[PDB]
Amino acid sequence: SKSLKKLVEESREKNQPEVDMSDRGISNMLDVNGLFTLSHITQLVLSHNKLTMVPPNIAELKNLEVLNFFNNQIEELPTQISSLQKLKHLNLGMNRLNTLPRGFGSLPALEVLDLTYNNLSENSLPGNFFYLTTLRALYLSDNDFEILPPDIGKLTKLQILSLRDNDLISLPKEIGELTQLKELHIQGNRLTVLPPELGNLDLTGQKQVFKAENNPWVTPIADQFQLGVSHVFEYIRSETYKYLYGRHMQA
Amino acid sequence: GVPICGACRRPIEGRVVNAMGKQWHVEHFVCAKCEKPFLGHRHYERKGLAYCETHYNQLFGDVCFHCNRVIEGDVVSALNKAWCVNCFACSTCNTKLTLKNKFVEFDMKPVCKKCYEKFPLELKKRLKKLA
Ligand SMILES: [Zn+2]
Ligand SMILES: [Zn+2]
Ligand SMILES: [Zn+2]
Ligand SMILES: [Zn+2]
Repeated sequence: SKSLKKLVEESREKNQPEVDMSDRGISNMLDVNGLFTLSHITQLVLSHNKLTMVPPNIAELKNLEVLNFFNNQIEELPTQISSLQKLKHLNLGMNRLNTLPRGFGSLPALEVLDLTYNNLSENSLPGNFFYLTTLRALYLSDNDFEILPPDIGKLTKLQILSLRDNDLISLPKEIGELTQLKELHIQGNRLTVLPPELGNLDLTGQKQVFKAENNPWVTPIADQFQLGVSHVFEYIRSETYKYLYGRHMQA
Repeated sequence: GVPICGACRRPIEGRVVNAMGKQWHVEHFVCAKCEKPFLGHRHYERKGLAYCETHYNQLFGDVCFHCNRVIEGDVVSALNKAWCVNCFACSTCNTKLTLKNKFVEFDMKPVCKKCYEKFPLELKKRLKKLA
């Protein structure tokens, strides 16, 4: 119930690390009064507002480890967003991002990035995006990705990768290189063929996940899906399969 | 007097291996999954029990999906992932949750019921035919 002045001023004297301003109809963070003096907060929630942009002032909030802009209307981020040296959790889902800013992968600490439900594609990603090697959870579901960059293989600490409901015509073979991968959601795309190198992953355990429904798979994979998870990885490690892949890529 | 072992519940006549308030026999101060004892090796307590090194991890070694340090104390298990009781929360408004709250699996993240209500109808319609 408190107004935007009491939540700014009480988090400075009572010394609260965690500000919540979720669902407060803010259109603009410079209107939140003295918000950017709060240079010792570690968590800033602004989901469910009406933000159209994040201002360069985000950079003074030096010690943010959690920054949640979920379900706003942001068309653009400031390059300063990558200077948050303590930042680990960044949530940008349900926004209107079709681009990311210069040097976004410069985040030295980031561990969970969530870009779900935007207008992102491969061209939206800046060049240094995969210097984000601290990342272990990357959610890109509901976007317009037609190809995933080969450099996905450099996110070696990745345990979770969601590409649900994108436009992917193919998986990059480098996904085999993500040893620590636990969850892989690729439901909803235009995949017809898994890359054989993906068999290097064992996602058949119970604390692991591999969803892939609603994809125009080729009939021999479709039928290993009916049989269960492990029967697809077996069949893609297959050598009968390998002769399929190469004669498919050229067809 | 003579102290009384904590396992066989007989009194001890030889070496009295004091540990965890109770007194023990040399061969009965053991690990709680594999049977064998320590014999002077070091113990790892947990709520009255004790384990060796290479088993103490396999149980009490779940790691908090939020803060990534290994969970000491109560272990919230949900959605094929694990949380510290104070780390578990809504993934979209970061207010704290318990397994007794109503929440929704969204790409295996927890979403509080109030937050799910604000999702685009396009999206909610499609997720009810997924998993
Ligand atoms: Zn005994
Ligand atoms: Zn043991
Ligand atoms: Zn934790
Ligand atoms: Zn919520």
